[PDB]
Amino acid sequence: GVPTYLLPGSGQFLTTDDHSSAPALPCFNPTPEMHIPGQVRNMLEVVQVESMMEINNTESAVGMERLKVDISALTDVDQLLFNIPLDIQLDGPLRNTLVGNISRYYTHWSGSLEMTFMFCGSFMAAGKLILCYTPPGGSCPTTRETAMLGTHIVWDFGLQSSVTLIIPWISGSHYRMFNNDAKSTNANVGYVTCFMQTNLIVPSESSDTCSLIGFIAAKDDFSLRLMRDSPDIGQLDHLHAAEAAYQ
Amino acid sequence: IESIIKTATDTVKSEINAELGVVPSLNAVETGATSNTEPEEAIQTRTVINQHGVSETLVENFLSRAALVSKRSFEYKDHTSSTARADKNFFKWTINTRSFVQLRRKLELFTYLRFDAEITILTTVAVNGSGNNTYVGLPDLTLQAMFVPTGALTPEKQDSFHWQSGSNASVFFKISDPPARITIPFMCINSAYSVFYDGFAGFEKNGLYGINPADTIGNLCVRIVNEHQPVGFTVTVRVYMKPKHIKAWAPRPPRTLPYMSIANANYKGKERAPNALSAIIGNRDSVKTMPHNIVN
Amino acid sequence: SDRVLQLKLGNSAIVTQEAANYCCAYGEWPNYLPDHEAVAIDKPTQPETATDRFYTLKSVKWETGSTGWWWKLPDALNNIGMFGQNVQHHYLYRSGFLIHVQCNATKFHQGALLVVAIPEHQRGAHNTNTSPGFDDIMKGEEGGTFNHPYVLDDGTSLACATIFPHQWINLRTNNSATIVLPWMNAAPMDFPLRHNQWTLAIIPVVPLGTRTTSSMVPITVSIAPMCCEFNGLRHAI
Amino acid sequence: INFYKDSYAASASKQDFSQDPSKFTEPV
Amino acid sequence: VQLQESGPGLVKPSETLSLTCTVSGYLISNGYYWGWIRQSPGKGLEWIGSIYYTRDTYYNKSRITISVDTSKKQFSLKLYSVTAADTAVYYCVRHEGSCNDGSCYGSFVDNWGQGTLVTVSS
Amino acid sequence: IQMTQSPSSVSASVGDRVTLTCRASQDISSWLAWYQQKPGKAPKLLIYAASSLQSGVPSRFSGSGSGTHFTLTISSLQFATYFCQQADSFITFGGGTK
Repeated sequence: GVPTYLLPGSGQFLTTDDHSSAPALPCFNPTPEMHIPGQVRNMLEVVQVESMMEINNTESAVGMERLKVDISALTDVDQLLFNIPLDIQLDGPLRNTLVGNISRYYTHWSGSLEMTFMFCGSFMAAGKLILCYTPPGGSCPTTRETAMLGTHIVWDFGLQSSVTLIIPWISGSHYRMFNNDAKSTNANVGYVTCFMQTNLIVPSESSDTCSLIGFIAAKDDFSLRLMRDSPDIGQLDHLHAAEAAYQ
Repeated sequence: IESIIKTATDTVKSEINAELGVVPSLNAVETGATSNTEPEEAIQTRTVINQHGVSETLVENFLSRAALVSKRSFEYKDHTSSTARADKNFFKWTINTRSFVQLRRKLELFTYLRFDAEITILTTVAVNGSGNNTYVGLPDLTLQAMFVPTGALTPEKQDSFHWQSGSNASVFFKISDPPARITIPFMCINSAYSVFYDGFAGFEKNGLYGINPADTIGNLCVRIVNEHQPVGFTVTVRVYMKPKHIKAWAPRPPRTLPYMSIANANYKGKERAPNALSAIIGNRDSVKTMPHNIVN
Repeated sequence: SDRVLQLKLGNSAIVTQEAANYCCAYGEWPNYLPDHEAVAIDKPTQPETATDRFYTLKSVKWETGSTGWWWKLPDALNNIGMFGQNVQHHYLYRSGFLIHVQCNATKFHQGALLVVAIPEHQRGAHNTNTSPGFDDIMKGEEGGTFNHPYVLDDGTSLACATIFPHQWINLRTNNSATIVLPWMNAAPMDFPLRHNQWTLAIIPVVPLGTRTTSSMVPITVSIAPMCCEFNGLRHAI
Repeated sequence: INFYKDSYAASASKQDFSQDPSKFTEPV
Repeated sequence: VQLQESGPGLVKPSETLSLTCTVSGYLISNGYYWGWIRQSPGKGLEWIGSIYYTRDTYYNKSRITISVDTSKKQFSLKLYSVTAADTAVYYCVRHEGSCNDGSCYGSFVDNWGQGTLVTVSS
Repeated sequence: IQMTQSPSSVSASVGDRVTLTCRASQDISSWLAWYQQKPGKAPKLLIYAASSLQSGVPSRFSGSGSGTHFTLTISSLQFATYFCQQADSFITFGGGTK
């Protein structure tokens, strides 16, 4: 025989272990693998796909009214349209996205995100917007002069009805963690605001209010770490017809 | 473009750009494509060698974690009274992943899955103080878990002669032992399990929409091989399933509203602002308000 | 250049002035079931240009109270053309389903339709524990309509519906969406009368609007099987 | 470390680093 | 299944209204919220409260403190400060519901038990 | 929700088609159960989900559609208090009889 030593942690069932187990069905031949389109090998392939965000997550907006930001012609210059809290891993406009849903399965994240905004007004409607991103320090800017000081993009509604504001990776550490629905130094991402650069000028036959849908994806730089239990799902009891599975 | 990728991608130094006719920030969402813009083309960047790996987000890392699939207790008493039907020192269970919302919602991010499941049975026992308050001890009971392929006649009782397990895969394990662990192969008539089925099982009109009989792995019967003792016990059996050698196709949106049933994809939605039907994201004051922003 | 597109399938043809660079589902074009993937050892029929010819469903009116519309494939075209005849007379099929959604409106109109194709869109009933029925799921060529398009009528988000093969119809930029689909099934062939491979959903995200006389705005959908083949060959039913 | 005859009983494979994202980011 | 309850019926001036109910056919640790429904002459079939085996305790009036004990396969309630309005029949039920969020839906009383006429006198 | 199950205490002959109606304040879904409390004993669930029968129940009953009206039909009379529970928000047990 071989003299064997039993270490601590023997017999324990670690749900994240990687060992070979006993074949219950011997000499089983699995079905030949055909080619099915759309194979996913990495979950960081599907965070790089744009997905609408609910910037209009208010009470008055119900259903699909929460997925667009109605902008209107204004009579005062330099006017704020909306803002987006960049909380990627806590409840907010970025919670129900693809990057947000996949990210709420992990604790740490890195890399840079891209915000895309499509204009859904008439062809005869013109305008200019400025999308700003201010790094985590300080309050959210309320006037355009203080918001222009961060990385922004000026966007002119033309044939290309979509612009890309990129939120660059600006952090001291390599990663950012969730740690709470909190305002912490190693958790905050900053703010995204939208002001009127000039205005929304629109003729009389076109509709006076023009919506704006925003999308959000991840770059190739994105990364996720320290997988966890997603809080977006949870049960307090057994689902219906679960007892029928035992009979 | 396969392009084996082991870590995240690096950035390069950017300079002042004024070229006209080429616009990287403008794109077309109308086309059903993602913006092909780098961080170099939008802002002025620096050279950054990124050493962040991408292994924790692999699909086999994302899915191969032993999740609870069933939890059922049964009495180890002597069942003389005509009750506790189908649960008299044994139980059966049709293997399904749609019973605990964690593994269910995780597996329902893909349209088709192909994996070799690895089962683990964890058993605990507890004395009954039904007519007393006396703890006499905990016995070393052997259990038998017989894997009956679906559509095959399962044992109707625990004394029945259907437990002899001629060809049925069976396992015996004591409660004091480490949890019993086996592997079920990819036993589907197709090349991948159908997590979602957009059809009816049989040719007859009423055929249980959404349930594919091919997706069902089988039937798991668990009894206590021992004969009953003078006293009664309650045996809780937890089953854990860990997918192995996973292949996944056609990703899907994750489930938002709470699950209603194990059979179907019905929805009701919560009552208040988070995860309701009217409101999926919690409400805020207005579009130009910050839920919690620093003020010093 | 990338806005003028012509699709010639059989004797049918479509010419578009405002296109949006037609997409391919998962970067895949349909094929013909190679010899290694085939399991049914029987000579299939491959009726080309009899099927594979751009059948057009009945238009739907876009309004303000409209939530969305869906058609299941091949359930929508199981009774039209020679495709429907081959589907009836045969037990198995395998097809491609090139899709074209037309929607036109003037330069004073605003709107947006998310034209998405969901594979295996198993939908659930609202506010009940009972499963959907046959006449609830099987609507045929008239299709159905979303009553809760916010959650795509399955509990899963619409915001994340851009993970599926999709296109947009933004009235200011384009007036057509073209999506090419592969077979996309775990089986090499499937019984067409019970199972649906795809589900074309057209959800108006931004509602149609104009301060003009507000004339009727229909939405027309043209389905075209691609590389469709059949096995079986028993009586009609 | 696999000592079983059936190949499906091996441990999990954590070496598939060949992801292609253009299936979804550029579906043309 | 079989639901049998037992307690004091005609003797309860103002003290806690303790009342227990032993479950027979079903294991009380598998689901199926277990609660109390009293058919008072004053109102008629009022629902007192229920509890899940995870000790979830959804209540109606919040002074009842329903509890559970799967060891002896039984659950109890305790009406505090009973004054002549709590004279009822006090059925002991299980009901297939889903209180997954802090509010229940579709809670149908499949098994009912038998009454325990509780009298608040003296 | 307050279920006003009571038009009256209706009396019928043997072999009739007695019909009970249950009105709801809210526009609840098909969440509705009909109970039968024979005098001297506990109630019993006749039909749930507003249209679904039970195991071990006489097949002389039926249910209505969703919403607010919520009728109940007995095809043959061959006697008990019939109750109406909404079970949408909680247990309510609208009082009523036959």
